[PDB]
Amino acid sequence: NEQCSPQQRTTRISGRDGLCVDVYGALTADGSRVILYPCGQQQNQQWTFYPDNTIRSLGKCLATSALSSGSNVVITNCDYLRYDDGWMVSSSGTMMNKSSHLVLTANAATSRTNLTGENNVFAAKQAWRIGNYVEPIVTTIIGLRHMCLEATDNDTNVWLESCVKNKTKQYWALYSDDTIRVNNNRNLCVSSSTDSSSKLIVIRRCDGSINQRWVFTPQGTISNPGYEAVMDVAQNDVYLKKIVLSSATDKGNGQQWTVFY
Amino acid sequence: NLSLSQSNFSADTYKSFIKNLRKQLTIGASYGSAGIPILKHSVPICERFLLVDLTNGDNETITLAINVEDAGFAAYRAADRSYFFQNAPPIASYVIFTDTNQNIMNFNNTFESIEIVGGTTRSETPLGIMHFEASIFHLFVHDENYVPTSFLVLIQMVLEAAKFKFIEQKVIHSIMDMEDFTPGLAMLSLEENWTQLSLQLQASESLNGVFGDSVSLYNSMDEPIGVDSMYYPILTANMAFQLYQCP
Ligand SMILES: *[C@@H]1O[C@H](CO)[C@@H](O[C@@H]2O[C@H](CO)[C@@H](O)[C@H](O)[C@H]2NC(C)=O)[C@H](O)[C@H]1NC(C)=O
Ligand SMILES: OC[C@H]1O[C@@H](O[C@H]2[C@H](O)[C@@H](O)[C@H](O)O[C@@H]2CO)[C@H](O)[C@@H](O)[C@H]1O
Ligand SMILES: *[C@@H]1O[C@H](CO)[C@@H](O)[C@H](O)[C@H]1NC(C)=O
Repeated sequence: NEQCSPQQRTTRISGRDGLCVDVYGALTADGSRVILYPCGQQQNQQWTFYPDNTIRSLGKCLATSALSSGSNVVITNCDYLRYDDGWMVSSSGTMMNKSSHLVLTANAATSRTNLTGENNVFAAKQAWRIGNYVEPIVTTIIGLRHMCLEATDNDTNVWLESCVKNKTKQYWALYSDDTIRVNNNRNLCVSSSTDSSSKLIVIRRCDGSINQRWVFTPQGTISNPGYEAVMDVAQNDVYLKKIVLSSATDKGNGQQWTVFY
Repeated sequence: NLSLSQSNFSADTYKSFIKNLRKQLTIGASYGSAGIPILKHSVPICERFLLVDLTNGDNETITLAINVEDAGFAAYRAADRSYFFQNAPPIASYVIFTDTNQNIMNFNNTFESIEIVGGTTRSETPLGIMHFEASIFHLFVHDENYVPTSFLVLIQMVLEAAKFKFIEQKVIHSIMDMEDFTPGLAMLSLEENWTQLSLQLQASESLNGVFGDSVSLYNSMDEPIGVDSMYYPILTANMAFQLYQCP
């Protein structure tokens, strides 16, 4: 069978604020930088993946421009990577240079923002959705006692309420930067505590930070890889109206969650 | 055997049944980069079936034989009569429900063979506790008018729910709302593509989590969503286990 070993595939890459990985003005030359840009069908946002561990747009390979942090990510000649191990992509969508360990990062959220190789801190700005469907997935998030998450107190807080179908604030838009956003107001994000004294999960303006990166794991948890912890219901009691970040434990079902779209 | 009586059929109980069903199917499962279990393969016929008991409003039970390799029904027992599909493994006859009066149904366990013979699609077959119970009865007496429709219902509510958390959650909503539903495009597209998604997701190892070909999974608004990689929450936090495909 030669369908188990597919030789290539062309697709887009989306990330911070749902903007796409884009080589600036379709420039051919080696070292031509790569940026955030609003998503479209143009040839310079098409990324073709290969068993070579390469990611190609305009017949040229995506690559970091320095061993140090802070330098641009570029496109260049694929002949120059002749004995290079290339890119590796984690389950959570962290695109990493295998040699330097630098990770694709968008240090701002606006159009024409230079993309750089930086050190991985598991931020939202370092999370990426490889795939043609770049849109936010509008969904409900069901948890303990079959209840839906709901944005509350003027989109500042979040806890469990009983699932009402029409209800606006129970719907969440899942972005390509691993962020869980309010569907009615997509400037706002689900965020872990900024205060050290609290472990309470709250809603804040999106800022590309570690606190707002969320992975929906196959084992049914909602993981924040930076803080090595998962969303949990407080004291496994939904009526306490508090969702908290906790170390992963099979004691209880407060750390089990479903996506329903 | 793992059981689900309609006399004790809550959201909590249903979920516990489905959770345990997954666990038992994923014993000895292999694991890829996605972290979603892959079912066993080349399983000797003697160990290839998992028995599950479903009881109706009369305290009368059917025992279904689930092929552990693909999570489909090979046969079922009722009192001292057993009934096999044609496409069920040829040696299954000699291994399960051995001390019964065995029959071979005149069709295959696929939805296409069932819909052809039954004369009705999944789209026009309501689902729910009321229908779950009715299907167990009709399979127990084996009224052939209803046998095909009864498999549409039970395959979807047991096996396709085990496969997909979305489908599991469709049934949970129905339990708590006390209201029937006919499967939408979202549900049917997951049933359609379970086989294909298993292939692409295992081939994806080759291309850093990227598919060989896209798979259209519809949402509840009937908008298709292309899934051409492992980086979609609607695949990753939905598909519970997958069919073996690639070494
Ligand atoms: C990953 O980064 C490593 C180091 O940052 C790159 O390997 C170097 O490439 C330069 C060109 O910029 C060569 O002249 C050096 O000899 C290489 N040095 C090392 C440390 O091997 C590699 O190009 C990058 N790969 C990708 C695909 O990004
Ligand atoms: O500005 C980024 C944007 O460039 C577009 O390409 C432009 C380019 O900006 C301009 O300098 C050149 O003269 O014309 C090009 C074609 O309109 C790309 O279409 C887009 O993908 C971004 O890269
Ligand atoms: C049943 O499956 C077999 C292969 O196992 C196939 O040849 C046949 O066409 C299928 N359908 C029917 C109605 O027999």
